[PDB]
Amino acid sequence: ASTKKLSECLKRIGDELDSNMELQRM
Amino acid sequence: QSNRELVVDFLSYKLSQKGYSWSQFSESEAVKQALREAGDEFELRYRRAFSDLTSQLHITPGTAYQSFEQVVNELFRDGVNWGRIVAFFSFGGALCVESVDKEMQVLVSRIAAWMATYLNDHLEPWIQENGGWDTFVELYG
Repeated sequence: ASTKKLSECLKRIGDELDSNMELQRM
Repeated sequence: QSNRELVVDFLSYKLSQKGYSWSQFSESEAVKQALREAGDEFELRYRRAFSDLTSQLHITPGTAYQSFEQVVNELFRDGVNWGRIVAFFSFGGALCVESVDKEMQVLVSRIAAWMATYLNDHLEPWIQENGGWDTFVELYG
């Protein structure tokens, strides 16, 4: 349950970073 | 193979940033540099989250691997992207650093090994299907 919160956090952050690097690519 | 070297490179870098030496626990250069830099950016923009990343895992040598495995499976359960890969390396880094802080030095080499194996079996297929690492360097370098 503490492993879920961490990876949920990890997923949220990485997806955002990845979002931005996509906006730049345009 | 070069995946193992990637893993050791990033982990060395993160360990070196906290005054620890990899040596105490054991082109393609454009890929390393980019990964180092992406990881730095990650840790900066999410400094708060990262200050206390792995505390709540209560890492021990007995539970280490299972904590690691649970986190990585969840992280990639519904797919891969480059940012999630970066989260993966950054996660691995936090894990190593905590090990040493907590005087669980033995874990560093194991963690390195786990990441290397996870990378080879679970991520590299996506990576090739998505341009290889040279694409990463293009997008994140």
